[PDB]
Amino acid sequence: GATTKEKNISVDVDADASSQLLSLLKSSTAPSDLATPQPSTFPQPPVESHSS
Amino acid sequence: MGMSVADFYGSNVEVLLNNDSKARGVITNFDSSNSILQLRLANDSTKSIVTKDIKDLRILPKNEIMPKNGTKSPSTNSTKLKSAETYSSKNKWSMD
Repeated sequence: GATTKEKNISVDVDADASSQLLSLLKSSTAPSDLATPQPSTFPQPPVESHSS
Repeated sequence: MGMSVADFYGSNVEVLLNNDSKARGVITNFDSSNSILQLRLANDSTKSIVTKDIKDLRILPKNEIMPKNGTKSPSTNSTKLKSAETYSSKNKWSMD
């Protein structure tokens, strides 16, 4: 029906993603780098795949 | 999840530097050892800048960056150079 904004579409461009690019240049960030030390594993395979 | 800069190579983005100056262009490269970013701007000019002078980064909207409009613009409808002997107005088919 009618909406508050005339433009809606879908596309894909979150404002939070822009921070990830500046975050990478600023520091490694990684999964955890602020809370207390905890048992965790960071596997780094030579090749990554989205489908298998 | 998380991606590297290689996915954002060729991306048009704007960057504010430590000196409060702004500059936007389409990325062409980034070197890990020195962190050095080449930007190819749409005015046919290349510019190499070292990322360490970046104070902040942002991706610009696709197309219509300078001009402001409120239309979907499904087709570019551009005819720069290359001209033929046929003329088209609005749409080839109407009420079809």
